[PDB]
Amino acid sequence: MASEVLQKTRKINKTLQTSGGSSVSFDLLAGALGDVLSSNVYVVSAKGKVLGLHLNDVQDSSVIEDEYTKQKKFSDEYTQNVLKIDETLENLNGEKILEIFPEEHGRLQKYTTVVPILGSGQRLGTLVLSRYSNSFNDDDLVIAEYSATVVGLEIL
Amino acid sequence: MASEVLQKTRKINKTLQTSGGSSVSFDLLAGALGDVLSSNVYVVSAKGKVLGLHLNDVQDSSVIEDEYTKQKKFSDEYTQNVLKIDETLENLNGEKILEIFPEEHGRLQKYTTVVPILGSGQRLGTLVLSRYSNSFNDDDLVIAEYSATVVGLEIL
Amino acid sequence: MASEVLQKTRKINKTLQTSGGSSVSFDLLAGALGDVLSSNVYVVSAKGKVLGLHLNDVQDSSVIEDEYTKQKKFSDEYTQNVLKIDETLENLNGEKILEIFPEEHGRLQKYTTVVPILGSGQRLGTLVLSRYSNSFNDDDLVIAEYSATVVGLEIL
Amino acid sequence: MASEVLQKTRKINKTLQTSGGSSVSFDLLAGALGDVLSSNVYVVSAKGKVLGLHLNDVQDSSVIEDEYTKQKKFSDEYTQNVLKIDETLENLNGEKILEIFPEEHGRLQKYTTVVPILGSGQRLGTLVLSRYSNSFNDDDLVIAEYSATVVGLEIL
Amino acid sequence: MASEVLQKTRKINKTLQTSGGSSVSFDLLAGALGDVLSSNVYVVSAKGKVLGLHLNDVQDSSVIEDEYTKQKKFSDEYTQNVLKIDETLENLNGEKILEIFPEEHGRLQKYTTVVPILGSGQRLGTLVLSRYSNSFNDDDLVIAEYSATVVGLEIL
Amino acid sequence: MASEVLQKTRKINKTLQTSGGSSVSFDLLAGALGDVLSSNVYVVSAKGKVLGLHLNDVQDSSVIEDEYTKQKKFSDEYTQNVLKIDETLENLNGEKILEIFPEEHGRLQKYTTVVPILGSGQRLGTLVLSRYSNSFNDDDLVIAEYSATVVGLEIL
Ligand SMILES: CC[C@H](C)[C@H](N)C(=O)O
Ligand SMILES: CC[C@H](C)[C@H](N)C(=O)O
Ligand SMILES: CC[C@H](C)[C@H](N)C(=O)O
Ligand SMILES: CC[C@H](C)[C@H](N)C(=O)O
Ligand SMILES: CC[C@H](C)[C@H](N)C(=O)O
Ligand SMILES: CC[C@H](C)[C@H](N)C(=O)O
Repeated sequence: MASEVLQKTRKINKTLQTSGGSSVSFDLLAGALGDVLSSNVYVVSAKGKVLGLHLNDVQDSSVIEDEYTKQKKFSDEYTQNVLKIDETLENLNGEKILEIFPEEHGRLQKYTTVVPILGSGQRLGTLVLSRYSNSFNDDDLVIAEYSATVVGLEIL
Repeated sequence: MASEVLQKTRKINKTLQTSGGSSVSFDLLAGALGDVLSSNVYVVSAKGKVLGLHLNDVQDSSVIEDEYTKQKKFSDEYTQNVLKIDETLENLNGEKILEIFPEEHGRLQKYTTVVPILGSGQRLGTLVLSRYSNSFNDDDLVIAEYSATVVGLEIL
Repeated sequence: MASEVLQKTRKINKTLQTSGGSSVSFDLLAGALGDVLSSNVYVVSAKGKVLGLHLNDVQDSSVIEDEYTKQKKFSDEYTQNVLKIDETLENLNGEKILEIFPEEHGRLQKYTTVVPILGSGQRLGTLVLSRYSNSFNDDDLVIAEYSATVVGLEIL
Repeated sequence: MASEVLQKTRKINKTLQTSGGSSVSFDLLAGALGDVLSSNVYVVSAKGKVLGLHLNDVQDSSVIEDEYTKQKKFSDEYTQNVLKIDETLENLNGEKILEIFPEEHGRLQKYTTVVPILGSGQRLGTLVLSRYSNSFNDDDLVIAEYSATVVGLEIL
Repeated sequence: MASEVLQKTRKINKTLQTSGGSSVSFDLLAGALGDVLSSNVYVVSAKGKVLGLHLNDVQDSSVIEDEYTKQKKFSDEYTQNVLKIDETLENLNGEKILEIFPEEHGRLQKYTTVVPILGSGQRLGTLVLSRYSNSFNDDDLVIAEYSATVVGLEIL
Repeated sequence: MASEVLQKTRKINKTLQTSGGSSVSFDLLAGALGDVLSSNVYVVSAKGKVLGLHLNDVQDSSVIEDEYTKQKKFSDEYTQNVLKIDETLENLNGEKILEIFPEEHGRLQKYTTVVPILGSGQRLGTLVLSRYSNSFNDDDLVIAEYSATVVGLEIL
């Protein structure tokens, strides 16, 4: 059996070899968006990694922690489904939400907008915004779309 | 009075011009370290921002949220105090803790280690580790000092 | 006296040793702004360098050529005056224009908006937009200010 | 219909999602070469975009502005034709020119040199030099080829 | 025939076009490792380039020079064989060395450790450590593995 | 006293915290230059470190290994003295060599050229080229100077 200090080194190095210990985080942008829009905000990489998060409604989170790697992500199905949206999809509600996010069966009154994140004309991730009561308008789409473009510039 | 959309744009742009809306996070590394050392782990930039966090003992957290900017940080006092430590300070306990972390009245019954984070021989931050019951030993310090070294490689 | 090839090599290398002989250009963004706002657009570094330019009204250009590099720039007075402006100045018209841009003598019926370009809370340049006939509104400011912010992210 | 502000935002974002709205200008280098060679100098990406320009003879420019982006470029013909040259071609004069540059109809007395720009063993671009009266010699080629090689270094 | 200056310019440029005339080196890390492990240390890219080297025992080096690129490297068979090793291989000694390194016939008394270098869960290279007399222990492995991991962070 | 594993980790980390363990080598450019010019070539940072080396005449190397690190450098006297040269110094020979390189007493028949390496208006290092029998001519200087400028661009 490897010595304890070598086993622990190996666990740290697996974490490193996977990620660089270091992740880019758009939590500050997601929070500002969340505040202005009173919304759950997810900044999701194309591979499904949650790079930024703000929860207005903590009970409604679709974030899952990878049991093995501890990395915050969307499910495999959620990850794939958002990539099928190639232009902004606004005000998804109520049963139509299940076409894209099948596990939303208590949350179908919500308005959800999905914004592709593109950098150098490539699909790099997705911005997901969702709230109760009030549909998003075009002013909200301005903010959402330029924020997504900014993420794209920072991940590119 | 500015239109609602211009007011919200200006909020987003304050977040962006400040941070971008981006940050480097060391939560995965802090989690692995916290796991293998059974410790509270804080990766704290030179200016006090908490870039990586793991809480083994959640009630003992010394993180505060900035009112105005929203960021996780140490207090000015804590921020300045950890910069006075220029080499690894291991197993700070019980009343000596108060020199560095004065708000520790109830937890002088812990072992706390402070490790400078250096990159290109410049002080970029500080790694703080704290736990109950067992003092840190030299194997623990190997893990902690190489981890701090890695953080410094990734901020630099 | 050095051979002609060596003299010419030396001149080229002076250019390379200074700059590379490379700069960053925002002409693509300045063109897109200029199109959507029907304006003359200048992206000006803090030191006075015109990094992006679009002319809707070619006759009204304030661009001058640096004697010793042919680099496009603002005059020293224009350069220093725009740095004194620390927030968006919208719809500068007609004679107040002269407080900032003193050589605007047959162009005072123009509307000019001046947007600081900030990155990481630092002043890195300025965006200047000018057009005839129609004042800028708050929607125009949204576009101007988020474009200025993007420049700040790309220079930073 | 999307609101005006949203449509303009979307135009700005297409520019950014594309290019960012940023380029890298070899105008400085082109100018230095243009000066020492008394030449029109074109630094042209593999895809035809004019990244640097100096005009000793302004009437003779082959630059066109893209109808949409307004980006300076060579025609599709000129762009594809320069990629047919895999080694330096010096002193193209006046009937061999029609094979590569067909719309040089009155400029057949000119001496034109085409130098591939190579970097990390890929063809990244082409440097085009042209002047009247004086053929280019091997000293000129030294200057031109190292300059092309440095562009190759700075795109790569 | 090209003038001599041109021909020599073209040789230099072929090196600059290829590599720049630059590599990333890990000699300083290899030297620190070789000192605290009294070992020959090889930092080897997956393609076989020797990026870092320290020789405690100069006569035993396996480094060869590529005739064309000039780069230090391992032989094709050494290169391919270390890539088959997917976990740390500790204390290769005796005849078994020959399964991995077939040219070690005068040197079978040595102990060799082979550590994969991984970066973002991809195989980027290999760390090779070798010495006489003393087997490597677990503390040696800690140092070797975290050093390998840091190479991976720096090549990634 | 700290455990052996901790003391060795601390040595490794001093190397890392310092440089990364990483550095940039100009060995490939130095080899290309020492081949075209049949010369010893040293690419030397402003602080004296040998970044690139080629030896046509191995016995005449002025490289020393740092007593502690073993890092390759010039002596402090050589390091100081090259920075007193602000323009190319060509064909330093025979007793004058000693004003700059005082330890050259068996090597006074050589021709040595010293080229400042400049990048973004700063003195970054020095290129030193040395050979028996033939003085350097202006063509040699072209190659040296442009190669120095390229090192400048790559360190900068
Ligand atoms: C990603 C699906 C939705 C938006 C999420 N469950 C929420 O309501 O926040
Ligand atoms: C930062 C001071 C100490 C470490 C902290 N309160 C803890 O026990 O986690
Ligand atoms: C810089 C001053 C103004 C904006 C400029 N002359 C123009 O009208 O385009
Ligand atoms: C690109 C073709 C030639 C070179 C160009 N029209 C010139 O004379 O400048
Ligand atoms: C790569 C094989 C071994 C390790 C090498 N010959 C040495 O003894 O250093
Ligand atoms: C740096 C001094 C001289 C150049 C060196 N000893 C050589 O002959 O290579």
